[PDB]
Amino acid sequence: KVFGRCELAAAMKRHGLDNYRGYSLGNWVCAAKFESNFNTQATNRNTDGSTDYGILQINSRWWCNDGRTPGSRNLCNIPCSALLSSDITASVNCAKKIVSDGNGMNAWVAWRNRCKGTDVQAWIRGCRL
Ligand SMILES: [N]
Ligand SMILES: [N]
Ligand SMILES: [Pt+2]
Ligand SMILES: [Pt+2]
Ligand SMILES: [Pt+2]
Repeated sequence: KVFGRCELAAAMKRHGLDNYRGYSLGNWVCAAKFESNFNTQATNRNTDGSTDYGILQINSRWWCNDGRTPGSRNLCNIPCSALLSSDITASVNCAKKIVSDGNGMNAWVAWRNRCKGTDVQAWIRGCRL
């Protein structure tokens, strides 16, 4: 599923991401835009052989099992394919564990490089949430 901007903001609000560990909804919408272009199906292979999955590009190195990432962990205890559903529940639940692990949203390279310290409120402008 390719979400619209306000459609995803509404879904992320429903699943408890608004102000989750102090990160406004605009931060999460910004992160999703630059990680996946709002596409639940997005996959990208990393240089270390791990792959990033779904709307928030959750990495097999630490968070999910994709059956082809040697010596990695599965800290969200999910198959990485669960992260590609039109339903964002698995991605949200796993993102809450990630953002809570001490590094906050710095885990998301696209957030650090394109969202951090910008006017993220612009990402929810006009949205009926
Ligand atoms: N949702
Ligand atoms: N969720
Ligand atoms: Pt839709
Ligand atoms: Pt939902
Ligand atoms: Pt939920």
